[PDB]
Amino acid sequence: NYCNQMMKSRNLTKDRCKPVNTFVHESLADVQAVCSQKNVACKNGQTNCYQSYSTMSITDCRETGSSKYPNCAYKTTQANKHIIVACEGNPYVPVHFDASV
Amino acid sequence: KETAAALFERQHMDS
Repeated sequence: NYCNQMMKSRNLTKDRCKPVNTFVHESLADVQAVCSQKNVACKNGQTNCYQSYSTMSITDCRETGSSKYPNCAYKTTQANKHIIVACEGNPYVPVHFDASV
Repeated sequence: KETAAALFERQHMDS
């Protein structure tokens, strides 16, 4: 199970079961590039979010209804969608995954 | 004390 393996390997099941998380099957440089693409509002009202012009191969990991810490368990859903990330700093880089659309 | 950028990569990147 991809999500069980990746959520564990990436520390997302050690301190708590992260209920939902998205993985992006693209290069880091192509995700960092989104920070100079379409400027959009974030869910929180801040305007440091950026939407990719293109769709990207992504995987959504979501905890099952019965899952509980420490035995975290996930269902995997594939999608090809535009990403929205919050960007910050110098260099101006992704710091949060806001949504897929 | 990962930076936010480093945490984003660890949490979301799968090249």
